[PDB]
Amino acid sequence: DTAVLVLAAGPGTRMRSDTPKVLHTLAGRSMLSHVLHAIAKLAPQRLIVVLGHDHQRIAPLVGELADTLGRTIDVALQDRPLGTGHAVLCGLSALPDDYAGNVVVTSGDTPLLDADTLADLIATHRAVSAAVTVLTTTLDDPFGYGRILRTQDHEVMAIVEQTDATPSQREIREVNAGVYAFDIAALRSALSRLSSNNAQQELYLTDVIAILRSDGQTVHASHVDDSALVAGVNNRVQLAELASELNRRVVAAHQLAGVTVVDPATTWIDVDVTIGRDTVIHPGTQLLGRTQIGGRCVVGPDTTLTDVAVGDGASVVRTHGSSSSIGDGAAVGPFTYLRPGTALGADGKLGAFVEVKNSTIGTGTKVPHLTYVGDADIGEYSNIGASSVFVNYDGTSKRRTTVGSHVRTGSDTMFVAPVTIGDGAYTGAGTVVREDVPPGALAVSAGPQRNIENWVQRKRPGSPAAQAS
Amino acid sequence: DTAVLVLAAGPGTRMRSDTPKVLHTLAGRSMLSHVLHAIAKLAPQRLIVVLGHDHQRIAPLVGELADTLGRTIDVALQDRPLGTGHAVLCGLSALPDDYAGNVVVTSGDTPLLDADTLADLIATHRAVSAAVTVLTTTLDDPFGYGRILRTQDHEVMAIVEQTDATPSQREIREVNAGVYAFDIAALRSALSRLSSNNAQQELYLTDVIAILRSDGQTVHASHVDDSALVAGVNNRVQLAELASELNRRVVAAHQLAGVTVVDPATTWIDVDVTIGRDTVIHPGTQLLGRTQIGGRCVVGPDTTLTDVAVGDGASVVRTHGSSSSIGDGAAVGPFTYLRPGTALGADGKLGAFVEVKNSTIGTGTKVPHLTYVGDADIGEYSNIGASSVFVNYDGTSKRRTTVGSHVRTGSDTMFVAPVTIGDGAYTGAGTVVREDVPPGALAVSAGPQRNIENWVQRKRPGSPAAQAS
Amino acid sequence: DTAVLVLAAGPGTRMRSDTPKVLHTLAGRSMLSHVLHAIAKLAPQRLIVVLGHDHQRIAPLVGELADTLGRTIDVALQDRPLGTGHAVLCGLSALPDDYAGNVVVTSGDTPLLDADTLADLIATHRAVSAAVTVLTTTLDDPFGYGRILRTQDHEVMAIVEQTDATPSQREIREVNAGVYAFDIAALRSALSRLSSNNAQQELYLTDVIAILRSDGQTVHASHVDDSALVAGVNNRVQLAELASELNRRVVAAHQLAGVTVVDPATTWIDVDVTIGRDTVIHPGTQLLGRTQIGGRCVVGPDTTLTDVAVGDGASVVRTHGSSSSIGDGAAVGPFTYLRPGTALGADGKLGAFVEVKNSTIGTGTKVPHLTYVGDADIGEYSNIGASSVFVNYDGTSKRRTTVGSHVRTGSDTMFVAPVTIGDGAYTGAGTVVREDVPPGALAVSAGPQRNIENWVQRKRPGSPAAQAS
Ligand SMILES: Nc1ncnc2c1ncn2[C@@H]1O[C@H](COP(=O)(O)OP(=O)(O)OP(=O)(O)O)[C@@H](O)[C@H]1O
Ligand SMILES: Nc1ncnc2c1ncn2[C@@H]1O[C@H](COP(=O)(O)OP(=O)(O)OP(=O)(O)O)[C@@H](O)[C@H]1O
Ligand SMILES: Nc1ncnc2c1ncn2[C@@H]1O[C@H](COP(=O)(O)OP(=O)(O)OP(=O)(O)O)[C@@H](O)[C@H]1O
Ligand SMILES: CC(=O)N[C@H]1[C@@H](OP(=O)(O)O)O[C@H](CO)[C@@H](O)[C@@H]1O
Ligand SMILES: CC(=O)N[C@H]1[C@@H](OP(=O)(O)O)O[C@H](CO)[C@@H](O)[C@@H]1O
Ligand SMILES: CC(=O)N[C@H]1[C@@H](OP(=O)(O)O)O[C@H](CO)[C@@H](O)[C@@H]1O
Ligand SMILES: CC(=O)N[C@H]1[C@@H](OP(=O)(O)O)O[C@H](CO)[C@@H](O)[C@@H]1O
Ligand SMILES: CC(=O)N[C@H]1[C@@H](OP(=O)(O)O)O[C@H](CO)[C@@H](O)[C@@H]1O
Ligand SMILES: CC(=O)N[C@H]1[C@@H](OP(=O)(O)O)O[C@H](CO)[C@@H](O)[C@@H]1O
Ligand SMILES: [Co+2]
Ligand SMILES: [Mg+2]
Ligand SMILES: [Mg+2]
Ligand SMILES: [Mg+2]
Ligand SMILES: [Mg+2]
Ligand SMILES: [Mg+2]
Ligand SMILES: [Mg+2]
Ligand SMILES: [Mg+2]
Ligand SMILES: [Mg+2]
Ligand SMILES: [Mg+2]
Ligand SMILES: [Mg+2]
Repeated sequence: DTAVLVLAAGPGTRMRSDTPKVLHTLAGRSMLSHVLHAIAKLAPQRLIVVLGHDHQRIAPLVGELADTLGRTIDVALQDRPLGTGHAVLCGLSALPDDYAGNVVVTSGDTPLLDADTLADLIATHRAVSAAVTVLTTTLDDPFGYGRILRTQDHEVMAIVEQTDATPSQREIREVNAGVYAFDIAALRSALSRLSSNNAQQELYLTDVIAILRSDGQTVHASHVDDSALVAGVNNRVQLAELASELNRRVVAAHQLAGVTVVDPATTWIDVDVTIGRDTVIHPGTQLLGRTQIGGRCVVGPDTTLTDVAVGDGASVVRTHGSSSSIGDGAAVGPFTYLRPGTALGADGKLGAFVEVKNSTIGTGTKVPHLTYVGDADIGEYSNIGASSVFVNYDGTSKRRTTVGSHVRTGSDTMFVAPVTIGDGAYTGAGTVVREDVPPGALAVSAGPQRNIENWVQRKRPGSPAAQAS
Repeated sequence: DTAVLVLAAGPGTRMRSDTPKVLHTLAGRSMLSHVLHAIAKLAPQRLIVVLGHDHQRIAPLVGELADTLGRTIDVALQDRPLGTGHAVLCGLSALPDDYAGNVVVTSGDTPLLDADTLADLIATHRAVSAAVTVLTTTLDDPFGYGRILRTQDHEVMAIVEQTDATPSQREIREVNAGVYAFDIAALRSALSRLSSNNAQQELYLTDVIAILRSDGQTVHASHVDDSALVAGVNNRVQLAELASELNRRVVAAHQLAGVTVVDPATTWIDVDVTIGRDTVIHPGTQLLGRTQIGGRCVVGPDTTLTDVAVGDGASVVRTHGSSSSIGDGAAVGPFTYLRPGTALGADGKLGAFVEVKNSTIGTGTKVPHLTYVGDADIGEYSNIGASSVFVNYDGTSKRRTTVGSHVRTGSDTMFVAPVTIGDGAYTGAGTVVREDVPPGALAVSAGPQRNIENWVQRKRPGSPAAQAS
Repeated sequence: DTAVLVLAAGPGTRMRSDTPKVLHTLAGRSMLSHVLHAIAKLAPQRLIVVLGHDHQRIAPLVGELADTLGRTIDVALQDRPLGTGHAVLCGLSALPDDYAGNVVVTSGDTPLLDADTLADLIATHRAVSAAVTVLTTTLDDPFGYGRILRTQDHEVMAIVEQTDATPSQREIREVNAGVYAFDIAALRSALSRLSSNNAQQELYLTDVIAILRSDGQTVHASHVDDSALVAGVNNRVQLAELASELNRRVVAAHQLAGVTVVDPATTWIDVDVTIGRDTVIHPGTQLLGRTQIGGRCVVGPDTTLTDVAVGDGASVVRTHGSSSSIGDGAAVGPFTYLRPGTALGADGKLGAFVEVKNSTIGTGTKVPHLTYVGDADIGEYSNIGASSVFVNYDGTSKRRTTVGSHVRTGSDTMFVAPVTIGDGAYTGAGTVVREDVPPGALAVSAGPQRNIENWVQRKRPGSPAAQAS
């Protein structure tokens, strides 16, 4: 029986942001969302989020996650800038006064923390019958972390905060994770005893370690060797460094599952993205949101896809796209812009300097060059000529165009919506299509060529003129 | 006198791929190709590749490399999943029974191994009169390597494999390279004595160390301090990390030779690429295949070139190109797509949102904006207007267009192949060119402008209407 | 009272470049410019630059910086390849013979050196009454640095250069910064006593340490823990590594000030760039020269801006631009090329495959697709149709076009400069505009559509023909 408290009440002033700190994102989720996903997997009996600074902007998102995760998540409000020890006191208020389960506490800015680490914490805590178990780790740069203070017999005595540590204490590289399990009675007693004699004048939760030690209570540290799992974020530098570590691990899981990632350092992959076996991802690529890539694809370089579905054997190169689907064996790129609602069929092709928006494009159809396709349905095995525009917009309103199958439209055709081009139709180079075109018809509008001989000697005497001569 | 065996018979299941593991590439060559290039430089008397899993897909490529490298390379087949010790037994079958040279063994998944390291191994082995010399190194992360076991007098006694090592043995950071030299008689004797009592139930080649030691034979380790040279690849994570290390060294050799690489971490250069002095390469760039860049060029950012030749003093910026040539002093980019068969002359320019395919473009000629050039020959000092298309394709078949020198073609011209435009000709804005245009002629086809006054008050009463008013 | 000497007389042959070494750049400034900016902040009484190899190409830039920094900077010439000790002798010639201030010496290839480090050096030197104070640091890779030699009592005795060090001395990781403060009398005496018995046959300045020690003079080392601040550059590998370290620190200062940088490793920011709070910069981005970005912007990915001003709340995505301004709330990208003289108003939009050059574009105006805008002024709340060209160039000369407010121009319009389009005007799809268009007029020129029925059965019997049928 366990209640988990997430301390998320701090203003995060060190972030220098108007967006609440625990709402900043890495790998496609907020820090608070990462932490709550980890805890929901653990499935504790109670789950309490302590909010404070900006709680009105954050509490609605907690409600949304609770629904997403199918569990209730209680919010307790902290109403004074009085420290993490006070944040826990506020969290305990959302429990019955006679609650008797363990109390696990973690901060909302420890975004890599995982269900396995929390399960091991609770198991260790129960096993040693501790009044408090604290997670620690050891770091090359421990700046801003509480330092773990140990006796000669290597027994934990205290945690001293960065701003309160002597210069020698600062050299201590073993740090507090700020993740703990508590016997609830011992915890309640130690919190009433905290005072604020420290550089912040706050009630530090970390002081409960020395308080419990002094009461002859069992105090256990558990060393997490994989430091990233308990690393915190107090500023944008730390955020980007954990985002990078998280990203290296996401990429590694895909590489172990059969995805060639040429350059993990420049390949950003959000946590929900799936990628099929033998896909190759080239450098400078970000796969974001709920993107799904099939097997044997080629993606990148310099591609960004957000919520894009790509089938098997497709290539998607130097492409910026969102909310779109690319069928099996399709070729997209290089230099292609996909806007929401784009659906390209299997074996289709969207080539260089092409943009598509809210259009359906059939099996085997190709739009290879310098073209805008907006609000259009195109059939199968058609070919749209270079430098064409689906003119959806008449200055005030937008309309659909329908192009059939096996069509071959000429370069520099304008399709002035609404118009329909029937199956197997053609248009000439340079055509402005304003009326329906029957199946098997050729539609044209360009006037005839006239050559004006010796124009250049007459109007440009000197340069093309010489050489004409 | 030396025979070299390359063990390449493993399935590489940890790669999770349908492409045979030793065929995966880094810096433009397969792992197997890297290893064989290194060994061919050494020029041993015999060169034997042991294949096994997927040998039918791999053996043809060995034959091709043998021709490329101008030497014969024998293939021996391993027909049971029975371990590296069995792989060597299979390799020895391709030698005469009375062969008396040294036997050098390396694995096909040690892709940075180099001729110098192998020459030093053989020289050390001869110098100490060893029955076996093994290369070792020391690593921060030795996961999956055999650990080197030494006596108190620092004498090598055994190699223990990752899956067979005690927890304390696993902490050993000195690892087996899997690169060895052998006295052939001692090797044959130790291989007949191997048994398979280990976590894989295989005949481990690494057991020959302890077997030879126990026979009172001289067993020498040689420590290679530069670990990357003997690092192995068993999965895609390791592959990308060695590809990155190899790439850092290729870039460093160019930087030492006089190439400014702004950001080596995002500049990927294949092993055969050459680059001239005082070229500057900007971030996000990959130079691949047999690309050659002259001196005093500017390349990047975000450029990918595969088998592209670029002369001196050229700039090639935000360009995706292959199988093409760019003359001296030419400007390509930003946002330019070069397809095979593109040849741009000296001082030529291919600008933004331009794609060229299978076309020759003369000295000093410029195609600066929003244009597709396909199957065309253009002369010198010509200027192709913005938003033009060389219409090579009539719906079924493709044709050539010829444009001469000192031509000035108008924006929005379509060149409907086959057509010829003579020297110093012009075309008007908006022309569809379907017939030959004489030298010094102006070709036109756009109809005259008509202004329909007060159209907007009549047809859009409200917005542009207000403001017209 | 202090005179600072900057030794910048070496040829930098290890750079392999025709551009003088101290003129190579990082973060938007030459190494020599970084060093002189640092020293000017310190504001010493005298500032002497010793030049030598290529002094005629470098001295003018020293003069320019002197003006920029508002102080006089003397240049002394070194006329023999005779070593850093000789370089200091040459520098001293620019001082009066009875000068009695401290002499600080640093090299022109220590580009991260900062005013604080130099102030601390001078303060330490005065405090210990040293004849010489030398800055040292300790490095993982000390290759090519002088090694610091210390007695058992940890007293500095000598500096030994890389090319002169025994193998054991080479293992020394404590290195010479080549930054010193001197008592002038002691310095003059030690320099006259140098000889050239070393691997370069030069007068090494570093020998003055042992000379002063042997005279019973006070010799102080001051250890700079932050090594990058005193790291040198002798080749392109070192240059790129310090450029990367400098870049990590510039990015970190923006992150601490409130800028989200998703990926500091692929985000390059020059030293003078300013960025507003809550801007997010996506990967693959370089901000260069005097770029200024407002707050709450989105920049990147794959964006390069040089001297571009961007207002608040703007987005600038996959954009290559220079010498341009982007107003508040404007949207630029993806795939957009801005050339000098581009000014986009607030809430304006330049979309995919758009290039603008020397044009002013009013509040709320949009050029969203496949368009070139050159030498044009466009008013407010106008909409330029897809695939249009502002034809500025008639084959010989360039002209301006003026488009008013609330205009709606049709796709595939050519604007043949000089032309004016009045407020609230329209043009039709496919129009070639050669004459002025009154306010509220519709200008057109495309001929009428004709459908040629059954063309395809007749001219392509087979494929679109079948399916027409
Ligand atoms: N405005 C506040 N409202 C509610 N609780 C607060 C507030 N300020 C501080 N606290 C409590 O005190 C603890 C420490 O506060 P502090 O101001 O150091 O927050 P931080 O977010 O950790 O750091 P900073 O804001 O300095 O970057 C917070 O975690 C929170 O529990
Ligand atoms: N299917 C096989 N055919 C031929 N030889 C094999 C086969 N399987 C294994 N072997 C031999 O046994 C050795 C060890 O085999 P193992 O299956 O561990 O191969 P691996 O490629 O090293 O690893 P994995 O396939 O587990 O990633 C291989 O190097 C090879 O010599
Ligand atoms: N051609 C020269 N002109 C003037 N002074 C020189 C010249 N060559 C060397 N010196 C002096 O001798 C010192 C050492 O010279 P060296 O040739 O090692 O220069 P470097 O730039 O440090 O190295 P390298 O050129 O070997 O990369 C230089 O710093 C300079 O003071
Ligand atoms: C008083 C207190 O709770 N301090 C904790 C807490 O610090 P913050 O300054 O609140 O971020 O979280 C750190 C872990 O992220 C931990 O090391 C430290 O001990
Ligand atoms: C070819 C075309 O006319 N596209 C129009 C049209 O683009 P969309 O792709 O629907 O966003 O609507 C825009 C206004 O919503 C206008 O800016 C643009 O010119
Ligand atoms: C039994 C055997 O040969 N094991 C070798 C061999 O391991 P693999 O598991 O086969 O990749 O290659 C490693 C070097 O890449 C070496 O460390 C190890 O000892
Ligand atoms: C300007 C033009 O008409 N280009 C044609 C033409 O492009 P290529 O550059 O030759 O691949 O052939 C294609 C079919 O092979 C067709 O998809 C396209 O529309
Ligand atoms: C004789 C001399 O002055 N050597 C100095 C000097 O070396 P160079 O080889 O001149 O770059 O600068 C180094 C610091 O960048 C310093 O470590 C070394 O001691
Ligand atoms: C639309 C147009 O005609 N642009 C012309 C025009 O481009 P600029 O953007 O001014 O550089 O001048 C160029 C010669 O200076 C010529 O190459 C090009 O074709
Ligand atoms: Co047209
Ligand atoms: Mg505070
Ligand atoms: Mg605080
Ligand atoms: Mg914190
Ligand atoms: Mg196996
Ligand atoms: Mg195995
Ligand atoms: Mg292996
Ligand atoms: Mg020299
Ligand atoms: Mg030298
Ligand atoms: Mg130097
Ligand atoms: Mg057009």
